[PDB]
Amino acid sequence: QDVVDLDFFTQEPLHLVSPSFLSVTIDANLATDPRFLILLGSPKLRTLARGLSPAYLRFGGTKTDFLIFDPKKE
Amino acid sequence: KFKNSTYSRSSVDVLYTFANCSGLDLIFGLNALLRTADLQWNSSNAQLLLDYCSSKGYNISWELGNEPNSFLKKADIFINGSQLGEDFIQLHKLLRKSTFKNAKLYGPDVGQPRRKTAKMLKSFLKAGGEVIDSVTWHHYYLNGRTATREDFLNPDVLDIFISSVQKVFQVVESTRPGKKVWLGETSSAYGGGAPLLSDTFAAGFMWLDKLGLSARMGIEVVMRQVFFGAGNYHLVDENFDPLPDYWLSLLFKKLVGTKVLMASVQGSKRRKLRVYLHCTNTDNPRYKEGDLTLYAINLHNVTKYLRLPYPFSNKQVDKYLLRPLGPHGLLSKSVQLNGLTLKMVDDQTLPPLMEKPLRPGSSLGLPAFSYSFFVIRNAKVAACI
Ligand SMILES: O=C(O)[C@H]1O[C@@H](O)[C@H](O)[C@@H](O)[C@@H]1O[C@H]1O[C@H](COS(=O)(=O)O)[C@@H](O[C@@H]2O[C@H](C(=O)O)[C@@H](O[C@H]3O[C@H](CO)[C@@H](O)[C@H](O)[C@H]3NS(=O)(=O)O)[C@H](O)[C@H]2O)[C@H](O)[C@H]1NS(=O)(=O)O
Ligand SMILES: *[C@@H]1O[C@H](CO)[C@@H](O)[C@H](O)[C@H]1NC(C)=O
Ligand SMILES: *[C@@H]1O[C@H](CO)[C@@H](O)[C@H](O)[C@H]1NC(C)=O
Ligand SMILES: *[C@@H]1O[C@H](CO)[C@@H](O)[C@H](O)[C@H]1NC(C)=O
Ligand SMILES: [Cl-]
Repeated sequence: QDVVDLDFFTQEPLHLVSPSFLSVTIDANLATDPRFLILLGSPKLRTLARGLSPAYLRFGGTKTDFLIFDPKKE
Repeated sequence: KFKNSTYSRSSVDVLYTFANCSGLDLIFGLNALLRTADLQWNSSNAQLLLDYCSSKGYNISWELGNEPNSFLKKADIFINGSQLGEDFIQLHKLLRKSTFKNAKLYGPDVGQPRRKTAKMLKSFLKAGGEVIDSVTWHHYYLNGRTATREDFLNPDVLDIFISSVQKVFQVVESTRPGKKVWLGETSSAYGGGAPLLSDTFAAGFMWLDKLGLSARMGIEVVMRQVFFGAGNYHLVDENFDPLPDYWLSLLFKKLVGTKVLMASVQGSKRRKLRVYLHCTNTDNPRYKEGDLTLYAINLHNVTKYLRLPYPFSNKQVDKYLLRPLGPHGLLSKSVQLNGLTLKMVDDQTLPPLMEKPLRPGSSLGLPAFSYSFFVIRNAKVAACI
C-alpha cells in the first residue's frame, strides 16, 4: 500500500509570514560585472522579477564589505 | 582573493530602478570593514551613499556587514558582536537624521549558528538588538564543489536545516524575545551552487522544503540566493531564461498564503513524504477566503497517494504538479506543470499557471521524486477567513 493519511491542524494560524515571505537577493559581486547596466536593464528580467512581487530584493554578499561608494566614477 | 572595488551613482541607479520597476523593496548592505584607528565603524562612506539616495528620493532599507563571523578569515580583522552592535547603533543614528527617518535596518547577516557564530549573534543582539527591525542569518546545506545528486534528494540533508533554525531561535529568545527572524541569504549549496544540480528540477526539493520548514518554524522572510548572477543557484540564467526554481517560486507566490497551518502523515514517518499547509493566498483571483494550500514533496522512488482528512475528504482539489521535461529527468533545466512545459509567452508575458481539477473524494497522486501544490476549494476554514 502506497496510500497515506494526512492529519491537518486548522483551528488557528501557527505563524504569520510576511506577504514578502519568498524574497530574493542580487549578489554584491554582480556590481563588479562590466555589463551591470545592460543585465538589470533587461525588460525580460524585470518581467520575471515582477512575477515574485511583493518581495524584498537584498543587495549583499561577501563583496558587501569590499565595495566603496565613489561619487566621481561614471 | 578579496580586493576593494568602487561603485558609481549609475550602479546605485541601475539597482534601485530594477527594484522599483519590478515592484521589489531594495535592502542595501553597507561596507562594515571601513574601520577607524580603534576598530570603530567609519560611517563616512555610508554618509555619502545615504545623502545621495536621499537626494533622489530612494526608499531603501539597510544592512551593515555580510557574515561578520568570518571577517578574520576574509580581511584579517576581528570585530566582536558587542562592537558590531555599537556599529549598528551608529548607523541607526544616521538613518534617524536622514530624509527617511523610519527606514528599516536588518542584521547582522551571520552564517549558520556554529558555536563561535552563536556567541557573536548573542553579543550582537545584547549590544545592538534594540535598533534592528529583524535578525538576519544565512544558510546553505552543502559545499557546491562536493555536493552530489544523492545529497539534493536526501531527507537526512534536508533535516539539518531544522536544528540550525532551533539554535537561531534559542539565541534570539535569550536576548531579544519576539524579535522577527529572517533568512537574509540562503540556497542549496555555497561556492556559487552545485554544477548541474543547483540550477535543475532537483534543486526544488531543498528550496520547497526550506520554505515549508521556515514558515512552519517562525521564520518571517526567506531571501533566495540568487534571483540572477554567475552562480548555478540563480532562479534566472545569464541568457535571462527561468530555471525550474523560478517556476516553483512563482507557483508558491500565487498559491501559498501568510497564515501557516500544519500537516503531518499518520504512522509519523516524516522522512521522504514532506507536507506543509497554509491558507490559500487571497490575492489569487481563482480562490476565496477559507481555502487551503497543501504542498508536498515525495522523495520516495514510487508514487504515494495522499488522503485528505475529514472534513476536507470530498472537496474540489486543484492540483499543481511539477515534473521535469526530459530527457535529463531530475537534472533537467525545464519543468512541466500538470504535463505542460512552463515557458514565457514573450519577454513581457508570464504564462497562465493552469490547474488540474481532480475528481472530488479522489486521493492526491504524488509521483516519485516530485513536488506538488494542492488547493482545497471551499475548505471554509475560519482560521483562513
Ligand atoms: O555561493 C557562495 O559561496 C556565497 O557564499 C556566501 O557566503 C556569500 O555571502 C556570497 O557572496 C557567495 O556567493 C558569491 O561569492 C561566491 C564566492 O566567491 S569567491 O570569489 O570565491 O569568494 C561565488 O562563488 C564563486 O564563483 C566563482 C566565479 O567566478 O563565478 C567561481 O570561480 C571559478 O569558475 C570560473 C569559471 O567558471 C573561473 O574563471 C574561476 O577562476 C574559478 N575559481 S575556482 O573556484 O578556483 O574554480 C568559484 O568557484 C565560486 O566559489 C558566487 O558565485 C557569488 N554569488 S553570485 O550570485 O554568483 O555572484
Ligand atoms: C574615515 O574615512 C575617511 C574617508 O576614507 C577618512 O578620510 C577619515 O579620516 C576616516 N575617519 C576616521 C575617524 O578614522
Ligand atoms: C570588542 O572589541 C572592542 C574593540 O576592539 C574592544 O575594545 C572590546 O573590549 C571587545 N569586547 C569584548 C567583550 O571582548
Ligand atoms: C527503490 O529503491 C529500492 C531500495 O534500494 C530498490 O531496491 C527498488 O527496486 C527501487 N524501486 C524502483 C521502482 O526504482
Ligand atoms: Cl495571503
